[PDB]
Amino acid sequence: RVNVTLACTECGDRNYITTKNKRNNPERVEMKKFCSRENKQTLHRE
Amino acid sequence: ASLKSIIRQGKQTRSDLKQLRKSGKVPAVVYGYGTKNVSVKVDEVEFIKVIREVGRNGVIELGVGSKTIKVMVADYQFDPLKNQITHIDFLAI
Amino acid sequence: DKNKVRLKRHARVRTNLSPRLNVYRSNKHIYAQIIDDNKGVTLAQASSIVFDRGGYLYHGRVKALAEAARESG
Amino acid sequence: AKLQITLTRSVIGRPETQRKTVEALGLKKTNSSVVVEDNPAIRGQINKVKHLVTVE
Amino acid sequence: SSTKNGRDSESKRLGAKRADGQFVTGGSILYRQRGTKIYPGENVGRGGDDTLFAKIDGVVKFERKGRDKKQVSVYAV
Amino acid sequence: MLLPKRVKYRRQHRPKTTGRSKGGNYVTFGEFGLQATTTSWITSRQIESARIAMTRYMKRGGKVWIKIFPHTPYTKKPLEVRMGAGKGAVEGWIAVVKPGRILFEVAGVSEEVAREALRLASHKLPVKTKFVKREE
RNA sequence: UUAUUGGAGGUAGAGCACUGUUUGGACUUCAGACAAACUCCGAAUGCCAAUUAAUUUAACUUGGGAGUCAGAACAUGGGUGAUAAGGUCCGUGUUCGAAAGGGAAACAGCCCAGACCACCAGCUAAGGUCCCAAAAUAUAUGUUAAGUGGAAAAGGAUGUGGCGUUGUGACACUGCGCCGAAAAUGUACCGGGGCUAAACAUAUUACCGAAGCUGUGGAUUGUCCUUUG
RNA sequence: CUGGGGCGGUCGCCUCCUAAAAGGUAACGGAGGCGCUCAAAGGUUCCCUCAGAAUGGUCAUUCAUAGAGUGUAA
RNA sequence: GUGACUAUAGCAAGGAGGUCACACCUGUUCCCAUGCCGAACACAGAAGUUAAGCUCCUUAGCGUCGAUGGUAGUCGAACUUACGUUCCGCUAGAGUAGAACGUU
Repeated sequence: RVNVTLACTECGDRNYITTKNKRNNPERVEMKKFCSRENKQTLHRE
Repeated sequence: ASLKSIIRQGKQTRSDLKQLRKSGKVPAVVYGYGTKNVSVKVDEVEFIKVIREVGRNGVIELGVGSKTIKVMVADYQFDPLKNQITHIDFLAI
Repeated sequence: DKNKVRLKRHARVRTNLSPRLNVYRSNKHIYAQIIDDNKGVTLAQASSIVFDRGGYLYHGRVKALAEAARESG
Repeated sequence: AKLQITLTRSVIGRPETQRKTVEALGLKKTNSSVVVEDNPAIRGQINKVKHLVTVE
Repeated sequence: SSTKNGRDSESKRLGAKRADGQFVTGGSILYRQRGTKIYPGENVGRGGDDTLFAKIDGVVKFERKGRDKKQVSVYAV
Repeated sequence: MLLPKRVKYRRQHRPKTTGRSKGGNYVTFGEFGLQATTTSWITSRQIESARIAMTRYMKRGGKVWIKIFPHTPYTKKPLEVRMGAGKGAVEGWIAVVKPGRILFEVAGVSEEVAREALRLASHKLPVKTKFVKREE
């Protein structure tokens, strides 16, 4: 299991860490997580 | 049948019963189709010879304060070690 | 045995629930009543506030009932 | 002022809860006595120690 | 001749933490446990690990839930 | 000899031998029997001596019942060892016997034959017993 | 510490309803058994409380100062060992450690009991009263003949007493005895003499007996003021 | 560490029993596991009820607190 | 109808109750639905029927509650290697309750 950071797509922050897999989900993810610096729900990648 | 169930009354102790059974006496209770639910004594030599002769599952009259009550013999406790009875239940009909 | 089954679902909705606007459907009649939850006491009664859906599906008949009491105040 | 109590046996070699009880009756030395009133609770402290005291 | 035993866990202090009839403050823990040996009553709540805590500062009283189960309720003082 | 087919645990604490019996005190399969009066461990390897003796003295004209059964194993260490470093390996199967427990029973036999037979059994058993008959 | 009430919890015990183990039949089922890692059940105690009552007088906090981190035996619940060890490891208690005095002959830990000091005073404690050696050759009733008392089993056996059941014979339980019972310097398993009562079982008294308690005098710490005594 | 030391084993976390019904509790005492895995095996909202037998030829029915399942030990 | 209640409520057996309430019952026209099935879910409804459900009354076959007395087990104490006193007091088992109490 590989350990990934979630940089956001409007706010450039890198403000979440999660655990993906490298075979079951072997593709760069998206999320709707709370960007704090923007005070919003926003799309996170990486 | 021929039993004089001398009422034990008050409340027993460890030594009261250890001394009863040490002598020729045996504890028993009376209940059944009677409102009494008494706690009485027996002489073992008298119960042994009464239920050796009145059969195995017959009837018995018990003189709890002279009132013979037509008791059965429902239960009892026993020592096969000491060859001797420890307690008797007297149903009454 | 539908009224035996409806009760079971009902029990699984009234653990986190409670005044109740309890309901009870039938082949043709609706029975609703607002009952309280600390004395064992009922307040109102009309035949044919947290909403107890009785164990039925919230849909149609019970839907049409509960959505008219919203404009009842 | 009934029940003149006297500690007739020592509290050496006795367990410590017993040591506690006998000095909660207020007994200091051996043969040291007291006269307490019969509570229902004071009566239960001289069941805990029946052996080391002599009530009367 | 060596063996392949000799290892245990660490005992986790696990049991009743307040007594029936005691005054509790509104966040105290009332019972720790693996799975519900006792249920949350009134004014009481269970968290992850199922530990029972009192929401409001009242009296704690252990009660019966049917024939078998049990429960921890917190009346108001 | 006689022993459990499986056991969930091959090494066990040893059983209490203080107390009186909690069963087997009444002759129920047979007509007679042998009632212990001393506490001990009775082992499979000597139940298979007592049974042999009783079976043959009755000339194969009767019926024997063995009430007790060896459930528990006991473990012993090898020959010359120090203390510690594990628990020894299994050595045999025992059964704890307390005062009152009927050990054997017999039927299809006369009183004198059964008396002499159960006499000749208890000389191979580490407990003092007494001949007991079926009760009232 | 106690009384009372409330509570949580699964031990001893017991039981087979679960999991295993198991006997005998019947043909799943009757009857009977085993369990630290089984539970339909379930004590005694101990534990937590009330803001409850009663006796007592400790408790906590914040500071300065330490020592300890080799524990031992005894009773008891267990593991291990071999139901070995004055063994080893843990729960609970006591004593020694750090504790003198009396008894256990002698003997840290066993039973009694906690020494401020003096006394040629009295009362008791464990334990004892024939002599060594302080005080009963006390008292009432029985048992034992082995010097049992005053080291030990399986098993044997017209020892002997009690009590009950039995057809002068036979039996279950029992009290006390016999055999089984062989080691090295010297009797040598009562401390010794000695004992047939100076041994046992049950009950009455008397007394001896400690540095315990009391009496008297004294010395230092305290707290209450009867009357600073 | 060590029933002298060497050799053998172990060394950290989790679950049982030992553990003496609160909690804690030792030994080179008795059994095992861990050094992860899930983007749905999370949240929520709705619905649903098992295992095995007897019956017949995965399917249907009666019986079936409860013996299944719960990722993974207990 | 809907709460409380430790099956003394249950499992069971019989027997009796019709649309005024409770169903079964009639069909998909839509609301909505079946990893297929208006079976269920839900929508429109009166017929035909208590047969079944349900409820009301009777039975102690199983289920459950269960005394008393004694026994085991111990707290404590005192002789000592397991008996003796005092208190607390089980399991199992026989006597029994029992075919439900009860609000709004």
